[PDB]
Parts: sequence; C-alpha cells; structure tokens
Amino acid sequence: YQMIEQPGTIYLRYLVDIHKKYLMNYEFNTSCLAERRIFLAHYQTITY
Amino acid sequence: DMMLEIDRFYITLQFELAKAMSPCIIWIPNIHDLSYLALGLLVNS
Amino acid sequence: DPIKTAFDRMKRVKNPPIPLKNFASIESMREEINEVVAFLQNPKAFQEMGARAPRGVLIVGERGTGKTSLALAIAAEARVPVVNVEAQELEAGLWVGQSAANVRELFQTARDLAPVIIFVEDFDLFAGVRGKFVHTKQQDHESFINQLLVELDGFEKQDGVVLMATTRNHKQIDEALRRPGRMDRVFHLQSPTEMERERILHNAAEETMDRELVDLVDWRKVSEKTTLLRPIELKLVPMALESSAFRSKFLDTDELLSYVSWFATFSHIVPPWLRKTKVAKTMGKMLVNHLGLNLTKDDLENVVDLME
Amino acid sequence: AEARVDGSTGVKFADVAGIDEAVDELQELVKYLKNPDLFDKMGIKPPHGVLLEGPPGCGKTLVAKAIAGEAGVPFYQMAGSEFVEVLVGVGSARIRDLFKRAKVNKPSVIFIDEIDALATRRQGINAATQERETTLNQLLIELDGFDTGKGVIFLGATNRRDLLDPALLRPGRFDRKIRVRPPNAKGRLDILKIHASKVKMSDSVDLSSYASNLPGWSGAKLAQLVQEAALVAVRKTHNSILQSDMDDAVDRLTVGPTRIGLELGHQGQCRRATTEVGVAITSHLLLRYENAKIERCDRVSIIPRGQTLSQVVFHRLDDESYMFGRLPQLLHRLQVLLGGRAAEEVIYGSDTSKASVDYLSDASWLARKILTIWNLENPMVIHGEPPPWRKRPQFVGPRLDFEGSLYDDYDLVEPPVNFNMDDEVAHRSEELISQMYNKTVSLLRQNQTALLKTVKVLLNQKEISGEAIDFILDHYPPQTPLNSLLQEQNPGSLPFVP
Repeated sequence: YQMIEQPGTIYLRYLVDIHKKYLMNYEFNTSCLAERRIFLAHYQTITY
Repeated sequence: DMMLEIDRFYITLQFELAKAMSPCIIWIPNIHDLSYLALGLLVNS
Repeated sequence: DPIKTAFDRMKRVKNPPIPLKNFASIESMREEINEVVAFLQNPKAFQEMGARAPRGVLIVGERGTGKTSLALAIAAEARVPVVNVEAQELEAGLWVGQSAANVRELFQTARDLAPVIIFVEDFDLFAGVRGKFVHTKQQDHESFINQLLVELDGFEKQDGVVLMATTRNHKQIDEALRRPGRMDRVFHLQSPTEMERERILHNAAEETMDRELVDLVDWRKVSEKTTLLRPIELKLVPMALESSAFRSKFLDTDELLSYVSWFATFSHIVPPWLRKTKVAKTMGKMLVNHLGLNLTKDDLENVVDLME
Repeated sequence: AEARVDGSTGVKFADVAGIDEAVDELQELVKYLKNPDLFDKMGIKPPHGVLLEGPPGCGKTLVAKAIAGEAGVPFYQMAGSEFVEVLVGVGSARIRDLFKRAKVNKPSVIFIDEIDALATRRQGINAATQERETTLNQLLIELDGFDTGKGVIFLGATNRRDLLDPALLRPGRFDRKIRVRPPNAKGRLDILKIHASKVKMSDSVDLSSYASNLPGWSGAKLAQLVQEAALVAVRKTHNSILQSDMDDAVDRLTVGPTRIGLELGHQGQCRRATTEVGVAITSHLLLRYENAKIERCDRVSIIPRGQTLSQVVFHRLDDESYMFGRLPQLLHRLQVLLGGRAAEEVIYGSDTSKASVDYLSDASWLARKILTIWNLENPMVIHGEPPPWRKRPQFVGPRLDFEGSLYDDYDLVEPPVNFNMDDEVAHRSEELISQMYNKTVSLLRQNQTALLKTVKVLLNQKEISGEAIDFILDHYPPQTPLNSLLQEQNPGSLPFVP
C-alpha cells in the first residue's frame, strides 16, 4: 500500500485529519494576499 | 397521528444527541431504504 | 401543525445575494417584474385601478440559475415579508384530505399578514399533470389541485398576497394552472448573454478574487469558456480558477497544512491595525516569495485554455 | 351527505345544445316527472335507470340538472368518487340514505356522476375493493327492489361503457341507455351563442366558422375557448372580443402558445419549410388539376408552437365523403403524403433529411392498407396485417382519418401461414410506392418556380396563407424559368394584401 496505489483513502484521511484539528470551523480568512494564496494552494492540494 | 409524533421526537433526539456529541462522525448506511418525515429532517438539517 | 411551523421561518429579506440590477436574462421581461413588485409594495394601488392584479407568477428554468436568488431579489425590491414553504409539508401523506386544510391555513395566515409571498420550490414535483400517478396518489392530489385552484380564484379579493412557484419545465405543469387569473405571469430563464456573463464574471472577480489579479485575466475568453454556466456558478468561478492556477506548480501538502494551522491559531489574536501595518503587508509578500506561490499571468491563461 | 336540495336548479332545457336526440328521448322522462297519472292509468313500467354515456365536457350533468329544473323536482347530486372510502360499509349506508331521502319527496331524481368509479368491472387481465363490491350489491338491491309506481328516476353518468359491469346493463336496473354525442356544427353554433351572451362580443366575430372549423369539441372546450378569448382580450386590454383574439385563443388551445425567439439554424428551418410547402403545393396542385377529393390548405407556419417546430393547417371536410374512400382518392392523398419527400428531392437534389420521415411511414402503411386490409386491387389476398407502428390521428398535420382513422385495422387481420405470398405483397407495395413517388416528383418538379417562391416567401414571413399559395401558383405558371424568380429584387416578397 504505497502512496500512488490509493488516492481516495488519502483524501478521506485528509478530510478526517482536518476534522480532527478543528480546521473546518475557520472556513476562510479574507485577508490581504498571503493567507488567501496559502488557503487556495491548500484547497488545491486537498482534492487533487 | 401517533406514529408521526413518535418518529419526529425520535429523529430530533438523534440529531440533538449528535450535536451534543460534537465533534463526532455520523455514518448513515443504506440510504436506499428511504419516509417523508426523515426526508424533511435531512433536508432541514 | 406544519402551517405554523412553516410560518415561524418568516424572514424580512433586504439584501439579496444577486440583486435584480445584477441578475441576468430579465431585461426582456423586466416590465412584468416591475408590475409584480409594484403590486406587492402597494396592493391598494392595483386594487383601486381595477385591473386584474397578477395573482401568480411562475419561474421556469434550470437548477442553479439563481431562481431562488431571483425570487429573493424580487422580494427585496418589493420590501414585503416572505415565507419559504417546502414541498414536504404540503403532501402530508397520512390522511386523505390534509393537504387542502394545510394550504387553507397557509392562505388564511397569508391573508392576515398580506401583502406576503408564498415561495414554493420544485412545484412540478407535487402539482404536475393529472393522471401520471396510478396507484392511490390520484384522489389526494385531485383535492390538493382543486383547493389550490379555488384559493387562487378569489373573486375580486386582491389582498396583496402572491404565490411564486418554482418548476424546471413548463410542460410538466397542469393545464388548469396555466390559465391567467390564477397564475398570471410566466418568467423563462435559460442562459445569460455574453456581455452579461462578462459583467457577472468581473463582479465576481471584484468581490471574491484578488483585486491585483483581476487585470491579468482576459475575462472575455473565460466568459466564452463559461457559456453553459449560471450566475451563482459565475460567482464561484474565480476562486476555483485561482485554485487551478495554483495547481500548475510543484508543492507539498504538509508545509501548507503547517502554515494553515499556524495562521489559524495566530490570526485569532493579532490586532487589525497590526495587520494593516506596513510590516504585516511586506511580511506576507516575502512569505510568498520564500515559499514560492507567486501567481502569474501565463499560469492563469494556461489554466483557462486548459478548461473546457 | 349534503345532497343539495335545490327547489330551482337554475338551468332549463334552453341551456342545453347539441344534445337534441338525447333530450328528445329524455322528454319522456320529463313527462313522467311532471305528471305520472296518465302514465299510470294505461300501465307503463317506467325505466328504472337511465345511463348517460359520452365524452367528458358534454354536459350530461347539465342535462340531468336541466331535466330536474324543467320537471320542478329536487335534484340529488353526489358523485361516484364520493362513494369510495377506507372503512367498510359506509358507502352502502350512504347509498341507503340517499335512496331513502329520494323516497321521502317523491317524485325525485337520483344522479350519480362518474358511476364507473363504484362500478369498475372485475378485470381479469386492500379492503377498498370489497367496499366497492358491497356498494355495488347495495345499489343493485335498491334498484331491483324499486317499485316503478312511485316515480323515483335514477340517473347514472359515465365516461366509459367498457369498464361498467354488465349486471347494471341488464333490464330492470338500467332500462334506458342514452349516448351523449359531441355536438355537431349546429350544436357547437348554439353552444357558442349561449356562451357568447355572458361575455362582451363584437360584431366582427363570426362564430359559424369557428363552429365548423373545430370538429368534435365538447361544450366545456367551447367554454374554455370563450374564457381564454376573454382573458386574451384582457391581456391586450381590448374592450371586447375581436376576431383576432378569438383566433389567438384557437391557436393557443389547438397547437399551443408561441415561443419567444427560440429558433434553430438557417438550415434547420429551410428543410421544414421546404417539406411543408411541398406538401401544400402538392395538395393545391391536385385540387387544381385533377379535382381530387382532398382537403384545402389554410395556412403554413414554421414558428414553433407547443412541440411542433413547424405546421401546415388543413381544413376538415364533411364526414359523408369519409365513408366510401375510393382508390383514386386514396392515391391522391398518398401523393399528398409523399409531397414532402418530393420537395426534398427536387429542391435539395439528392440530399434529403429526416424531416419527412413520418410522412414516408404514413405512405408506407396506407399502401399496405390499400393492398391487404381493404383489398382494393384485384388479386385476392387471404390475410391482413396489423400496423407495427401506431400514430394517433391528430391536429394540423395531414388528416389520416379519412376512413375514421389510418392506423386502426377493423379487426381484419389473421396470422399468415404461407410465407411466399408475403414477399409478393411486399413487392406490390414497393411497386405502388415507387410508381407513385415518381409521379409526385414528376408533377412537383414541373413547377420549381412556384415551389421555390413559396419557400422563400414563407421563410421571409414565417407564415403563409392558402390564398397566398394560390396567388403564387397563379402568378407562376408551369414551365417558367427559375431565373424569373431569381431576377426579382426580393424573392421573399408578397405583393398581395389579404
């Protein structure tokens, strides 16, 4: 069970991990430029 | 008119318990068994 | 009592998500909307002039076109209270004939609060043509449609209450509901225009995505890539576009997760004026330069021509 | 059970129209109702029950209400769907209560609307069904036990005779069976006169044409005609019903409402226009030259209405010519059916489309009907074959109801045994279809100028009339060059003003 063998379980693991650290109630930042870019990159990395 | 009240109280107790156990994970297997009262509960939830 | 529970969700809509001035595909039908909102704001004006006020307007379109936002904008312009009545409480499938009493109490409470609007979504699900249902679901639906027709046929009693029903197609609705005097106006919303698509896309880029990054995207071709789309999706395009722009480069999950966790813990305490301080403005840009998340023009052009 | 006891029902025999035979038959019931003494002295057994069978909207309930109004007797109305419940035995109790309340004020009339709801046949193709059988048993017991000397006439209105049990059709329960035919031209005329007195009417409306041009329409459908005319005049803010608004209601209820700006490409409309104009031109040419017993073109349109992207309107002829369909009449109607494919083959050369496929299927089936079913040719055939595909007779498109209908065999089919004559029947049908196709293409190809000009004019105007087609045919004689049309400053221009 290497990395590339299963992508769906990795996504579910990331979802439950974000659920664990209370990282979902803070839905967005709406800050100037930096945290928004970091959040967009993170949301990209979550799914694909 | 007694089945609807019992079912509504039961489902709202389940949802209130799920809220009271926050954070929690709710698993609902076999959705295909779904009847109108549970549909209303799910859509308003 | 589903009627009182439904009326307990009363709302005074003042700020619509997409206002009528921003809404698309209404310019060919704006005069009817203006007549309806003029009737809703001042029912006495329509009652005194003697003409048949629009008792019912029906919106037809696709799922997600902003039709609920269109109704919200109509209510906000008319400045009258609204109630969101779902399809579930109407079809109380326990006793044969409870739907008639349900909508009777609905219209009774609407008359005591008139001018109000009954907003019902997915209207063709419960009030379609007669005869499509064979097993046991004919008599209750017949009583429902007869009660609805005789309630919409109030003899010259224009209390100011109007019913906006929402369907997907205009053929699935019964012919008895299609006659004027019960359901007067029909509002067809299929797709916006190219200039209106461009305007909504630019407004979305001006209210959601970076104001520095709005000129780097030629929005004309993005509009030509979103012809089949809808205004709420026209609003949600820019953040997904920025995400797909960030997709191009090579980056790791855990560094982003650590930075997200640090900012989520630390942004709860930092003062606003310390954020607007020039130090915090120049700290973020060096963070982006060091981490390597600069979003360029050619990235977003390759993204927009990569899509379909 | 609030059976309305009305001393005056509000309608009389002057309110019914087009039901002349049935009301003439029910005049005997009215005579029995007003004074039964001369009936009793000579010894008549009056009909225990009278069953009104007919299409919906024909006013059978109105007929019974008028009978009670003219007779001056209480009218007891409660529908068949009011006899269905969940609990058992309540419906029979309601039957008994209604019957005894009828026996209180003799004479009286009992009327049950939609009697087939309680009288569904036990088809051999919950406890509610047992309730239906018990209500039927109670009703038949009360009907059979009714002495005829007390003058309580029971009326039953039904929409379908097939699902009603034959036990009630037995004499002694339903002695009289009256059919309520849809109103004729004079009947629809009188219904239009009655319904036009309620709404404001202008002198420009000629209701005779509307009565003649709307065949088989029920009284409730004429009521919705005049009501939608009133609502259209309200929409147009007209002070009265104009002829334009009445025709607007006609096109709203027959073919449907006009859409807004929903058009396909310029190629998607040229083919439909060519097909419909070719059909119209073949019909007009067959009327002009050989004097066929076929219909006449009213108007041709390519504006989408309802779910038809284009339409050609044909008048309906008198039914007396719709019984002995001769071979030449069928051949000319079949040429009219292939007129569309003739148009595609002459205008586009050899690249036809799918817009004329339905007419091809109709022609192919009526060739078989000429050959096998009617046996109009004279090699004798042993069997007929049912249609593999069935399309109902319908609106403005080609009539296909000259013998009542096209896709209805009159139970003239048998299973075949010999499979060597089936191919000879197929070859005969192919020969007939091919020969007829060459004749219709030859006749239409001789007039390319009129066809092309009509196509261009209809494409420019999005609608043409039969008189405009006739004017184009007269102003474009056969064997004139296409360059005469092609040198005009506007091929899609109509200098004729209706």
